[PDB]
Amino acid sequence: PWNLSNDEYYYPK
Amino acid sequence: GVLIECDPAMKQFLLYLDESNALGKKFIIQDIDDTHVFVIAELVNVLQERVGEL
Amino acid sequence: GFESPRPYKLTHQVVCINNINFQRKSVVGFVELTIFPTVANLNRIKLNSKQCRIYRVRINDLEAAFIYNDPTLEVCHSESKQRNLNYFSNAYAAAVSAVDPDAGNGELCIKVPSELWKHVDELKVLKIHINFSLDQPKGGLHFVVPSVEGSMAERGAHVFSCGYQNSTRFWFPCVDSYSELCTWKLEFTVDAAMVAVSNGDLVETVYTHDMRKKTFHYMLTIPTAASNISLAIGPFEILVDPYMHEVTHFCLPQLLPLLKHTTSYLHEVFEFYEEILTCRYPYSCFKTVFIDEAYVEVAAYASMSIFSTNLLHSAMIIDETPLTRRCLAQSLAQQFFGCFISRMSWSDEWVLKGISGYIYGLWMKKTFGVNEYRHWIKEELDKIVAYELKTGGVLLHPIFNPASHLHFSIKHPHTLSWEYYSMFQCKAHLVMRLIENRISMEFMLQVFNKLLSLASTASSQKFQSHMWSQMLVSTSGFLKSISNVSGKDIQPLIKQWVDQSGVVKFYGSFAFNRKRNVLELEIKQDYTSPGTQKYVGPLKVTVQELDGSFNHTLQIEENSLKHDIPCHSKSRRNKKKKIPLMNGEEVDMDLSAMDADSPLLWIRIDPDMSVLRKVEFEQADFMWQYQLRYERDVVAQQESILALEKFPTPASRLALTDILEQEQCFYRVRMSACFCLAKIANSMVSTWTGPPAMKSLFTRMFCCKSCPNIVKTNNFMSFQSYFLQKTMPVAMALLRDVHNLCPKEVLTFILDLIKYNDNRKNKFSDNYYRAEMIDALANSVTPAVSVNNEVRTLDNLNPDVRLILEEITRFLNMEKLLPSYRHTITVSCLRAIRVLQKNGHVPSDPALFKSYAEYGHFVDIRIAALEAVVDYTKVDRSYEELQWLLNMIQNDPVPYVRHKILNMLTKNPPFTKNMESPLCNEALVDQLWKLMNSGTSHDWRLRCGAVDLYFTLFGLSRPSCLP
Amino acid sequence: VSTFPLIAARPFTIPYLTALLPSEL
Repeated sequence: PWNLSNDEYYYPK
Repeated sequence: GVLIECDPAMKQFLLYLDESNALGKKFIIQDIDDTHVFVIAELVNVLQERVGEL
Repeated sequence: GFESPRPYKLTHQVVCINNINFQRKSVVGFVELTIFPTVANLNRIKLNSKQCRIYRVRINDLEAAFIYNDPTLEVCHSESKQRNLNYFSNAYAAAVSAVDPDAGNGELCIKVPSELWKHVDELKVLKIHINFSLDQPKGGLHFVVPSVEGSMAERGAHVFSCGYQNSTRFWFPCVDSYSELCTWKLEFTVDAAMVAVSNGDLVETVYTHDMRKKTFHYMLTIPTAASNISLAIGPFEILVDPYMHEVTHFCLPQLLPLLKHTTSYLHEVFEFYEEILTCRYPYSCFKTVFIDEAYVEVAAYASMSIFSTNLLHSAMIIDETPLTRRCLAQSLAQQFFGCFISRMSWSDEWVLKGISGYIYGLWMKKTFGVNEYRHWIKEELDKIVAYELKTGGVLLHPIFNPASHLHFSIKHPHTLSWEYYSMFQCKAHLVMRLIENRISMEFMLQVFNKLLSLASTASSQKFQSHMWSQMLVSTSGFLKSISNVSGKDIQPLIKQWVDQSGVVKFYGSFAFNRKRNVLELEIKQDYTSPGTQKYVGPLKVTVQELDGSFNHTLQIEENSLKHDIPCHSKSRRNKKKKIPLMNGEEVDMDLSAMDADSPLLWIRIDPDMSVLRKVEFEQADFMWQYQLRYERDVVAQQESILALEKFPTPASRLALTDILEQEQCFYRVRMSACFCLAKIANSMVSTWTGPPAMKSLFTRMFCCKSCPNIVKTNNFMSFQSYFLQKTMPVAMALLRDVHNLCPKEVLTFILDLIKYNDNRKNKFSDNYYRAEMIDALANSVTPAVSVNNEVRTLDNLNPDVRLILEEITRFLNMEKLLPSYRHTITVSCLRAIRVLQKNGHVPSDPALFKSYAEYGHFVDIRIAALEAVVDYTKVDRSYEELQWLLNMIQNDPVPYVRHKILNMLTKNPPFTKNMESPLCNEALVDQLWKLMNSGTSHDWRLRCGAVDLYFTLFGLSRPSCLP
Repeated sequence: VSTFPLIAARPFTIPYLTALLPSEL
C-alpha cells in the first residue's frame, strides 16, 4: 500500500 | 605448472623477481600456499647463483 | 498518411437506446450515421452488426434494402468431416476477414436506392437510419439481474457493455474499426431510479411525460472510434471526486464507503500522467464504473473505465491496495494512449500497447520505487522468455502468414489466443523500455508529447478527417517522430526486436588468467532452439573486483567466443580497506572465501536487461554468495538466490540467513530467500545441526521475548515484516525429514501460530495472513501410506492430518458465519482440501467442490472450486466431470467463469496428445469441434479458448483417436 | 456428521455484498 522499496540503501542519491 | 616446495618466509623472494624481470608477461603463474609455488620452467639454475648472497 | 479501406467517410453517429427491459433482457433503439462517399457509384454500404435484429433501414428517409449474413456464426459446415485444427484456423481467419471493417467488408450490406445515385456520384451526404433491437443478447451488453424481488433498482440490476477490441458491433450497428473516427451523440432512456453512464459529457437529463423514465443525453465532440464507445446503466451510487471535479465514480448500491476509500488515490495518478507527458487529460470528464460479473478486471473506453467491484476494498485491507492502485493506473494510461491516440491498422498495435505499458511502468517506478520497478521488469522478462521458448514467439508488427509456427492467425485480434494477447502487451512494453535505453527517457517523453500534441490539434478541427487522422498513430509515423526529436533512428533495434520474433539465450563461463591479469569470458548462444534468435550487437558486462565495479562493452559477432577483458589490482586485500560498490558506497567484505589469485568478486552479464535474454552464467558459489550479500541491485540478488539452490553448502545457508535477518534489503528478496533456504535445508538433511530452518529466526523476529512459542499479537503496520511474517511459515512447511515427512516440530509451530493469533489490536485485517496459514498447513501434507488400496476412512487417518483437517474444518465453518474480505480463507481451505485429496487422505470426491462451483457464490470461490474439479478430472479420468465442465462452459451466466474454465482446462489438461486415455472418443472430438465451430460464436474469447483446448488435447493434425 | 461437520454452502443472491463489505467498523 506504500513504497516498500528500500531505495535509500540501494540507490543512495 | 612446475611444483616448487619452499619456505613461507622465502616465498616472497621469488615474488620480488616477478615485478622486476621484464622477460615475459608474469613469472609466477599460480600460488597454492605459503610453501607451494608454480613457475614457467627456466630459472632454477639461475636461482642457484643467488645462494651466495642468500 | 492514412487512406481509408472504406469507400465512405463517417462524420457523426447518433445512438439512441429506448426500452431497456431488464425482465426480458431486451433493448430497442436506432442508429443514424452521417456518411460522405469518397468514391462515386458507392452503391452498397457495408456496416458491422452482430446479434441485433435489424427492423428497417432508411437512407435519406428513403426505404432501402439490406442483406445480413455472418460467416463467423458457423465457421465450417456441419457436414464436413474435417477434424484438424489448421483447417479451422484458416477458415476462422477467412471468416473474421470477411466481416473485417479494416478491409472494405462488413456483415450488414445496405443497398443505396436508385434515386440517390445522382446524390452519390457528385459526393454529397447520406444519412442512414437503422432501427434495431437486441432480443436477449449473448454478447456485448451483459444484463446482471439478481433474483431478489422489488423494483429493478431495489434489487441491483444493471447492464454494461462487455468485450475486447472491436466488440461494439455486438450491441449497435456501426463501423467497428479503430480507424473510423467520428463525433457522437448518445441518448439513453432509462428508469427514473437508474443512471446511464457513457462516453462524452452529459449535456442534459430530461424526464419523460409520465416522469417514470428519463433520457440521458451525452455528446462526444472529440472524434473517437465506434470501438471506444461504452455504456453502463444501473442504480449506481454517484460520488464526485473531492480533489478533481470532472471525475465522477459510480458504484453499486451499499458500496459507497469502499468506493470513497478505493478511488481516493486516482488524483495522484492523474497528476503523474499529466506531468510526465505535458498534455492535460484530453477528455472533458472521467467516469469510473464498478460493476458485477465483469468481463475483464479493467476495461478502458473513451472518457470512461469499467472496473469490477472486486477491486473495492476498505481502509483495513492490505495486500489489495497496490493491485487496485495499479489497475486504476493502467486504465488511465490506456485512456491516454489507447483511446485518444488510436491505431491505424491492426499492425501498429504494438506502439499503443507499448506506450501504455511503458508509462504505466514509469508510474510504478515513481510510486512504488525503483526496486519494485526492477522486480516487475524482471518478472515480465522471465514471463516472455518462458512463453517464447515454450511456443514459437510473439511477433510485434507483422506484415501481411508471417508467423506460421503457432496454431492461430495473427492477422486479427479476435483470432489470437488470450495468452498470446497477454504476452503481446508484455513484449510491447519491454521493447519500449529498450527504445528508451537506446534513446534517453526525456527524448522518449518528448516523442509521446509530440504525438499527443498532434492529436489534440487534430481533435478540435471540424473537417471530416482531413485532419482527424493525425489522431491515428502508425509504426512509420512513430519512428519518424523518434527520428525528428533525436536524430538517431532505431531501425536496427526495430528490425531485431520487433520484426523478428525471438529472444536470445546466453551461456557464459569465465576463466581468470593470473599471468596477464585478464578475465577471459566465454559467451555462447543457443540459436537453434525453436524460440531463439542470434544476437550480434554489443553487450554490457559488469565485473565487481576488489578495486570496485567496472562496466565493459563486448562485441558479440557470430564467430565470437572468447572475450578478454582487463582486471585491476588486488591491493584492497593487502590492506583492509572497504571495497567500493556499484553505487558510491563501500562496505566491509569477508574475503576468506575468495580465491587468493583472482581479484574479481562477481560478474554479471547484461545487468541492465538491455536485451530480451535468458542468461546462464557459471560463477563459483562464493561469487554467488557475495553477489547475494553486497550487491545494490535487486535483480542480481534474485538471480543469486535462484543460483544458490544448486550449491547447498553451509556458506550459502549463512548467506541466505543473513539476507533474511537484514532489514534494508528489499522485501521481495527476503521472501525468495525463505523458499531458497527451505530447498537448501531439504537437500542437506543428515548434515543440519540445530533446529529446523527459519524457526529460530521466526521466534527472534516475530514472537515474544519471554515466550518463544507464543507469537506476538498482530500489528501489521510495517508492511514489510507483515509480508515476511506471512510468507515464512509457508516456506517453513516445505521442510522434510530423512523419512520424507514434514517434521512434527514445524507442523506444531504452524498450529501454534494459528491458535495464538490475536488480531483485536491492529488497524488492518487478518484474512491474508490466516489464508497463508492455511496454505502453510497445506504445504506440510506428504502422501499417505495406503496399504492394499485401503479405503480412506475416518479411523485410518494420519494422526498429523487429523489436526490439519480439524483446523481447516474450523476455518471454513467460521468463514460461513464471519466471512473474510474476498473469501480468501474459503479459497485457501478449498485448495487445502484438494491438497489432502490429491494425497491419499480424504476420499477423492468432487461433490464439495461441485457445490462450491454453483452460480450464487463469489467468483473467487467459484474459480477455486472449478480448479479443484479440473484437477480431479485430470487425476481420476472422470468422464462425467469433464461433461460437467463442458456443459458449464456452454451455459454459465458469467462469461469470465467460462473463459476461466477453458483456461484451466488448457493449463491442466485431462489428457495430452501423447496420452492414451479412456476420454479420447470420437464423441469428445465431435463435442470440441462443435464447441469451436458453433456454441462459442458469441464471445471471441471462448472461441480462441476452445481452439487452444483443441490444440492442447488433439494437436495440429487430425485427431488420432478417430476412424 | 459427528466428526468434522461442515456447514453447507448456500448461494447468495448478491455475493459481493457479503464478500467485500466490512463487518466490524
